[PDB]
Amino acid sequence: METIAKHRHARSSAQKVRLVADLIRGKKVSQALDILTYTNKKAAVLVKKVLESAIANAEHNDGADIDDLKVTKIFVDEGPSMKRIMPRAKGRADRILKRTSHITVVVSDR
Amino acid sequence: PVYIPRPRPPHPRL
Amino acid sequence: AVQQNKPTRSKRGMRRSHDALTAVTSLSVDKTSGEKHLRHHITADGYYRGRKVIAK
Amino acid sequence: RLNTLSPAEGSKKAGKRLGRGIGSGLGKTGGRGHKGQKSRSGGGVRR
Amino acid sequence: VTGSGKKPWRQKGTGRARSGSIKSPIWRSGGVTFAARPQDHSQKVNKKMYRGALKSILSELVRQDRLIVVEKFSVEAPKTKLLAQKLKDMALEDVLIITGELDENLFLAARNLHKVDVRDATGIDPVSLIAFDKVVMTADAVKQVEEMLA
Amino acid sequence: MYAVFQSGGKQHRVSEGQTVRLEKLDIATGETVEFAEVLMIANGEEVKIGVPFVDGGVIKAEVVAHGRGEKVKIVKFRRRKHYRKQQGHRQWFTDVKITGISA
Amino acid sequence: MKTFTAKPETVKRDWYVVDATGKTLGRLATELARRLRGKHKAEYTPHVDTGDYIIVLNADKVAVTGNKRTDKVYYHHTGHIGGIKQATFEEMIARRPERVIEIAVKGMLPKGPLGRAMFRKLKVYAGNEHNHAAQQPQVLDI
Amino acid sequence: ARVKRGVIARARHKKILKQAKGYYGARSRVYRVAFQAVIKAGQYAYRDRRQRKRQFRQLWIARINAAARQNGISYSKFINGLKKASVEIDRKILADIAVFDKVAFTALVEKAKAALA
RNA sequence: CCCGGCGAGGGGAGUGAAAAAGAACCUGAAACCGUGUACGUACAAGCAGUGGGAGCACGCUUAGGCGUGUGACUGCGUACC
RNA sequence: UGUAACGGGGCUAAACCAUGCACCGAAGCUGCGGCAGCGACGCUUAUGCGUUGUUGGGUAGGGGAGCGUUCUGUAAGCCUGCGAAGGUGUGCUGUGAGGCAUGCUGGAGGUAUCAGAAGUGCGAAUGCUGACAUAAGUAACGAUAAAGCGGGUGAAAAGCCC
Ligand SMILES: [Mg+2]
Ligand SMILES: [Mg+2]
Ligand SMILES: [Mg+2]
Ligand SMILES: [Mg+2]
Ligand SMILES: [Mg+2]
Ligand SMILES: [Mg+2]
Ligand SMILES: [Mg+2]
Ligand SMILES: [Mg+2]
Ligand SMILES: [Mg+2]
Ligand SMILES: [Mg+2]
Ligand SMILES: [Mg+2]
Ligand SMILES: [Mg+2]
Ligand SMILES: [Mg+2]
Ligand SMILES: [Mg+2]
Ligand SMILES: [Mg+2]
Ligand SMILES: [Mg+2]
Ligand SMILES: [Mg+2]
Ligand SMILES: [Mg+2]
Ligand SMILES: [Mg+2]
Ligand SMILES: [Mg+2]
Ligand SMILES: [Mg+2]
Ligand SMILES: [Mg+2]
Ligand SMILES: [Mg+2]
Ligand SMILES: [Mg+2]
Ligand SMILES: [Mg+2]
Ligand SMILES: [Mg+2]
Ligand SMILES: [Mg+2]
Ligand SMILES: [Mg+2]
Ligand SMILES: [Mg+2]
Ligand SMILES: [Mg+2]
Repeated sequence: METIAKHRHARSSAQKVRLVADLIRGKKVSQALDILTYTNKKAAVLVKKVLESAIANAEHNDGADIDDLKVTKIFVDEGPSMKRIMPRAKGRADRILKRTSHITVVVSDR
Repeated sequence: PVYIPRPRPPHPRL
Repeated sequence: AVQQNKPTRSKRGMRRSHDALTAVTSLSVDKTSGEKHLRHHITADGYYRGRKVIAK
Repeated sequence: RLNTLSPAEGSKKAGKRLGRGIGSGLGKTGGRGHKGQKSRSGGGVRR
Repeated sequence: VTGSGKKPWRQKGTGRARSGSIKSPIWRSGGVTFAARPQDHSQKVNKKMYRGALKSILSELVRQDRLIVVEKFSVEAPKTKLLAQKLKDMALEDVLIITGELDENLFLAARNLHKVDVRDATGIDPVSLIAFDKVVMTADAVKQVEEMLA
Repeated sequence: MYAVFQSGGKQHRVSEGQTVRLEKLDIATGETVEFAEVLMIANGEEVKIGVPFVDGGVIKAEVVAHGRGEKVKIVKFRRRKHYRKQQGHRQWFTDVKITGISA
Repeated sequence: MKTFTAKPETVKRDWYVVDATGKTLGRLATELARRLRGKHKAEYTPHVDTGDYIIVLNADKVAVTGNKRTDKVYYHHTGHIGGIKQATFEEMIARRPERVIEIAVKGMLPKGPLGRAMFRKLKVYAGNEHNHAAQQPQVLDI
Repeated sequence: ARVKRGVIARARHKKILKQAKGYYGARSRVYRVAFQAVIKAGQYAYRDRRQRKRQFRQLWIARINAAARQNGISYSKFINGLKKASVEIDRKILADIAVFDKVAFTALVEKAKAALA
C-alpha cells in the first residue's frame, strides 16, 4: 500500500530539499535511510525525519514489515515564502524571501 | 519605496 | 552585466543538470561491531577497523 | 403581453461606442485620426 | 475621493511611470473616470401620444378578449377570502379591477391578493393594463375611461 | 483495376468497391450516380488509356453521405496597420461508394 | 487521397560504380547529385533519402575544361582571424583528389540533415579498386 | 450597472490558450505570447493553403519527370505528347500512376511519343 | 494512538453531509514550481510556427483505417503595439 | 573580419547572338463547391427566387449589421440539493463575436423570450494593486581584535554554560 508522510512549511528551500530528495527515489527504505544518514545536507536531515515518519505510519496504521518497503513517490513542493525585508546600500530595500517547502514521502509495500 | 534615488549624471555629450 | 531576455526553464534545468548530488557508493561494515560507517571513518560507537578507540 | 413588444425597425439607432476593438471599426483613436489638436481630450477650436 | 494632491513622485528621474495624483482613475482605489450621478430617467410623452397608446392597448385588450367589462363589482365586507371566492367563481387568476368609485371594503379585500390590483378609472396605466391578464372594468369605470380618453 | 474520372474540377484514380470524397454533387442522399467522364481504365495488363473521355467507359457510384469538413479558420492580419479579420470555413463534400467500374 | 510518400524503412537503395576518368567535373557531379538525391526514381520524396549508394573511381582523373585545372581555386576559412587558406584544383588533386568530387557533389546537394545523409551515400575513391565488392555495385555510366 | 469582466476575460483567454497548445514555453503558457502565436499560426496556415497546392504540384511534376526519364522521354516532351494526344489526366493522377502502376505509365509514355512523332 | 525535540508537521482514529470544509479553513482560476506516464531529443544552426510527414504510443469497429499524444526528415517562414 | 562584383555548386556551354518548338511558373485566368454586396427584368412584397450580370485588398475614415457581460420589466413564471452560479475538460455547431449538450469539481442560486439601461469587452498607456518568475542557489553574510581544547547541558554545540 502507499503510506504518506508530509512535512508542510519546511523551513528550507524546495530547490535544496528536492536536490537531496532525488537521491532516495525508488530505493528500498533501508539503503535510503542510510544514504540520508550519511548525506551532509540540512535537507537530508529533513527528508530523513519525514521518511522515518512515513515508516512509522506504515507500520502502525497501515500494517508492518519495514523490509518490504520502498520510497516510490517523493516530491518537494514550494510553500508559502515569507516576505521579509533586507536593507541594502543607499536607502534601497530588497525583499529577502524566507522560503519554505512541502516535503512529501510515500512508502509502498510495493 | 518613498525615497527615489537620483540618477547618476549622464556622460557630457556636448 | 545583466540579461537581455530572461532565461527559460529549459536552460535552467540544463544548467542544473550537473548540480545533482551523488550518494556515497557503499558503506563499510566494521569487523567487530558489524555496524555501518563511512570508509576510513570510525563507527557511530567509536570502533575503527574493529578497535573501540573512543568509548566516550 | 409585456414581453411581446418591440419598437419599429429604425427607431433605435443603438449608439456608437469608441475604442472597443478593431472589428468594431472605430477603435484606437475612435474615429478622430492621429496626432493633432482635434485628437486631444477637450481638443477642438472655438467657433 | 478622499485624498491629497501630492505628486506621488517626480516627473523625471525615477524609473516609475508618470503620475500626478493618487486619485487617478487608473490607480487602485482611485476615482471613477466618468462617475455616475443621481440623474432623472423621466421621459416626455405627448398627451396625444399617451392617450393614443392607451386607446390602442384598450382596443387590443378588447380584441384579445382580456377586458372583462361588468356592472358594479364589489364585496360586501373586507374579507380577502370573500374576494378570492368571487374571483374563483368568476374564473380569474391575475386581474386588474377598475371601479369608477373604489370602496375601502373591496380595496382592503384586494390589498393582500398579489395577483389582483384594484384601482380607479382615474388611475389606470398601461404597464398595469398589459401586466395583468384579465382586466375587469365596471360599467361606470368604462364611462369614465371613455370620457377621459375620448 | 481502376478508372480515372473527374468530379469537382479535379480527377480521381479510383478502384472498384471503395469510397471517394468528391466535391458536393447535387444528387440525393443515397441515390445512384454515374460518371461518363472516365479518362483511363486499368484492368491489369490491358490498360485502356482512353483519349479524353473513354468512349464506352462509365463509372457507377453510390452517394454515401453529404457533410462538411472540419473547420478551417482563415485569419487575415496586417501588422502595424490596425487590421485583422477572421472567418471559419467548412467546405461541403460528398461521399460516393464506387459500385463497379463498367469498362 | 493522400499522394504517395516513400518510407526510408522500405525504400530500396542500390550500389553503382562510376569511373571518373576524363569526365567533366561539373556534369559528372550533377549526375551524381541527381542519383544521390533520388530524383531518378518515380518514388522521389523530397523529405526522404531515396537515392543510391554510388562509388566513384579514379577520382584523380576527372577533367576540367578551360584553364580550370590551374585556376579553379578552392577557398576555405578555418575560423582564426588570418585563416583564409586557398588551394587550386591542381593542388587539390595532388593532395586530396577525392575532395574535389566530394566538394562538388556536396555543394550541388541540398543542405541540412537530409542533404548530409544523401552525401553520406557517396563513396568517392581516388584509385581504381574499391573494397565494396561485398555489395555487388552495378556499373553505372553518367 | 457595474460589470466585473472576470469570467468573460477568462473565457476569451482560454479560447486562445487552447489553440496555442503544443507551442514552446511561454508561447503556450502565456496569453500575451500565445496570442501572437495563434495569429501568426493563422497567417501561416492561410499562406500554406496555397503553398500546399504549389508544393504538391511541383512534387507531382518531379515524379512525372522521373518516371518519364526512366521511360526514355523528358517531362516537357511527355506533357506535350499528352497534350497532342488530347489526354486529360492531370499531374496528380499521372504521378500516382507513375508510382504505382508502372506498366500503365509505360503505355502513357508510348501514346505520348506516338503523338509527338 | 503512532513518528517526531514530553517539537513543527504528519499518518491513523473520531465529529461532521462533506476535514483536499482542520482554523494558513466556501468556491479555488492563471502565472510560477514539481512527480509519473507516451513520444521526441546528445552532427545539429536562426520569431520556434505552418504545409507535408515517417516512426512510435494509445482507443474503436473491422480493416476502412480512423481518433488522440508526439513529430524524425522536409518546403516556406526576420514577433506584437 | 573571409572566398566575397555567377546566390552557391559548378559550366567552355550550364556564356553571348538569332530563329523555333515545348515545359515550369502567381493568391492572375479557367474548373468545381460555398458565402456575401449591388444592379436589371418577372412572379410578387424589404421575396424566395426564374435568374442574369457584376462586385468582394484596404489604413485614416464614413456606412450597415451583429455577439457577449451586469442590472430592470416579463418573473410569486421557468431550471435547480435527482445538484444552481463559478471551475475544469470533451463533443457538436455558427462566417465571426459565440452558442449548445455533457463528464469531473463545485454545494445555492440561475433565469427564458422580447423589450430597457450601461461602470458593456484590455495586450500594450516607463498603466495601478496583488501574486509570482529571471538572473541564482549567484553576490553577500557588514571592519583582516583571532582562536584551540576538555568538560556540562541538550534532539542537536564552532558559536550557549564552566
Ligand atoms: Mg517589493
Ligand atoms: Mg550549478
Ligand atoms: Mg472623424
Ligand atoms: Mg497615438
Ligand atoms: Mg501628423
Ligand atoms: Mg487631425
Ligand atoms: Mg501643492
Ligand atoms: Mg473609489
Ligand atoms: Mg403633464
Ligand atoms: Mg533553401
Ligand atoms: Mg454586480
Ligand atoms: Mg499547461
Ligand atoms: Mg496556383
Ligand atoms: Mg479550501
Ligand atoms: Mg454554504
Ligand atoms: Mg493551477
Ligand atoms: Mg559533418
Ligand atoms: Mg542524431
Ligand atoms: Mg537559416
Ligand atoms: Mg462558383
Ligand atoms: Mg434592381
Ligand atoms: Mg478582388
Ligand atoms: Mg473590403
Ligand atoms: Mg477605419
Ligand atoms: Mg470599462
Ligand atoms: Mg492595443
Ligand atoms: Mg554568474
Ligand atoms: Mg562566483
Ligand atoms: Mg566577515
Ligand atoms: Mg565566534
